[PDB]
Amino acid sequence: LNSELLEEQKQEIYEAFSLFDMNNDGFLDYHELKVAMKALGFELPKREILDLIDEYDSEGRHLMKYDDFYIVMGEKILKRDPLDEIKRAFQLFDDDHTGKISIKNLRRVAKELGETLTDEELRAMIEEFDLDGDGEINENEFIAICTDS
Amino acid sequence: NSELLEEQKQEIYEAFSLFDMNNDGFLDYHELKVAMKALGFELPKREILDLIDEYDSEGRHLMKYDDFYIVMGEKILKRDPLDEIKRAFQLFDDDHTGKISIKNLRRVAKELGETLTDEELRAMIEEFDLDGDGEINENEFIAICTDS
Amino acid sequence: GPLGSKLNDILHVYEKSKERELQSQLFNAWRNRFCFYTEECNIQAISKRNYQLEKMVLKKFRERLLEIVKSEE
Repeated sequence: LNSELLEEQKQEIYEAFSLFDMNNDGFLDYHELKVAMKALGFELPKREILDLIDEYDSEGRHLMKYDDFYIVMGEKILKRDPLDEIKRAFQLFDDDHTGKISIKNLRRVAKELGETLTDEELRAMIEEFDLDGDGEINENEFIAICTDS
Repeated sequence: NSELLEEQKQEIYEAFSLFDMNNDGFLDYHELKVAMKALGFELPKREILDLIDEYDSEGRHLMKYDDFYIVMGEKILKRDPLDEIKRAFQLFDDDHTGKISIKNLRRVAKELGETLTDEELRAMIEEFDLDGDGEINENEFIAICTDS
Repeated sequence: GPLGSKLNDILHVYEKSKERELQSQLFNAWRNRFCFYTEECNIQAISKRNYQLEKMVLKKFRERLLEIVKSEE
């Protein structure tokens, strides 16, 4: 089970909110909130954001209190399917959008992370997890790397 | 099946146990590769994957212990006994002198917990060393390891 | 301005650093499982092989020692 927010998660909520409280008053307006949710992966159409604001507002201002943000984002975070993150990551490896992570892709990632890996090391990293044998890593293969079963 | 030594049954069981990380009934591709490596078998990737498919009548892409036993059984029985002697020779000849020295022997014994006395080692060199060098070369080693 | 609203720029910088930490994390996981199977487990596998082969040979020694003792009376 996972009924509660872990520490990284509570931290993510705080940081995201902090980024957009521009007058530093523990409240976000509609425009600030729109991007705060985008940051967390929770993009909503204009009217749904507004409907959300109206739902947690006692005194008529298009503002959202941090304490409320924390609750709403909190339940959205708990419902997060960890697989979405894996698949999103796959896109980021696959620069050129071929549906596969090739050695040139992986070399770019390594270099970007500042790692120093010889092409043999990179070739061997693919080889061990390349199941169909085409010398590259497809989406399902990547998911298998980032899993336990 | 019922023509394997007890050692070999035990050998197959241990290799599998070593790489069963979930302690569930099965191994995946990666665990299988090293499992076979532990029994001395090194197949190409395609082969191992083909081998999983033949026995994965379930679609899970894992390999059952029951099936592992049968297929490793047959492979083990098909081991050339002489290659095993020779591979083992190299393990004893740590320093690659081409002869198994008295210290080579005493070293292995330590590793396996075993202990073998001076008397045992002379009774061994007396019986089998034909050069006179007081050591055991590969041919002498084969004579020891083969039944006669 | 030329990189959007101040608000929208803040967002960009944030997403980028996140994308980077995602690539870094998962690259590291990839590399870890790679070393698990090709280094850690390989050494275990070679050890089990070599150990059993040695066992096999010492069982042979034992047997012959008997035969030598049995060789006289």
